[PDB]
Amino acid sequence: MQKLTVGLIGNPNSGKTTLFNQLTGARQRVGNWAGVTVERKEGIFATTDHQVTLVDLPGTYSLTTISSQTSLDEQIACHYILSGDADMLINVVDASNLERNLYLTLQLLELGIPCVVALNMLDIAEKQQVRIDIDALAARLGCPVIPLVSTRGRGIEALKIALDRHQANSDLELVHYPQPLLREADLLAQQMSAQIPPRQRRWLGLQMLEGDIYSRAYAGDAADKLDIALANLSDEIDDPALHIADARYQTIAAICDAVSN
Ligand SMILES: Nc1nc2c(ncn2[C@@H]2O[C@H](COP(=O)(O)OP(=O)(O)O)[C@@H](O)[C@H]2O)c(=O)[nH]1
Repeated sequence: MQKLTVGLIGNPNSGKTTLFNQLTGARQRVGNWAGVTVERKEGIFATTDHQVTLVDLPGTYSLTTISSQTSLDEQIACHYILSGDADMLINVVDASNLERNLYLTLQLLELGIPCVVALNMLDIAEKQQVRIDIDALAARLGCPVIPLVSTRGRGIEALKIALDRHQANSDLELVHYPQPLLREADLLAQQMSAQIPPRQRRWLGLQMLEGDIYSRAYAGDAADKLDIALANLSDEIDDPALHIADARYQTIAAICDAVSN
């Protein structure tokens, strides 16, 4: 029995609290994110091989801020995910709004954090005549995808086995970004703290290029973005932030269509 730290993440209203309580029962403590007002719930449970600490993370639709005035809430889950204190994540997805929920899902697989998706609200999706091919969705995301109805407590056991068994998401060419954006995101990548693993480094350069406000603080060379963007003014010219998003959205668009009836 190894101790294992899992983060619980999701868009707001994906049924994350329900799930938190199904997993931890009465064994949960209420605290706050360090130096701040936002509440940090955390609790515990045991699968066949791990004694897990589950750390609830604030709802967010996206990790990336292109923006100024988002929130403190939405801005903290990035920070935690990137710190490494979590060994794997549970991604709570509202099956009834897949395409919209998968933006966040897809940023996490791009970060590379081991990840199991809790496809929650399978009953709401049926009531809307939405059928989803789970096996197919897992084959496209590269990570387990486990069916849930948190209200009833359906799937909690399979969600746990999944966590016992999953180690590493499948290594996938998920989003096709245009080459110049990549070339700069690696330029930006390769001049950053070596503790930060290579995928995450890359991901952050993409984020920097895209406009992310609070990403500049992990880089150690944002002294250096202004020139990345200029070297691009020729190439995938007008708008890096457009083509960056577009590529993720087409990815998620294609997935959703492969797999929803
Ligand atoms: N019908 C249905 N409702 C759910 C399911 N999961 C959570 N809910 C309900 O969805 C609403 C959102 O729940 P909550 O856990 O607070 O969402 P959170 O903000 O994302 O934590 C609540 O009324 C829950 O009772 C589910 O699988 N099916």
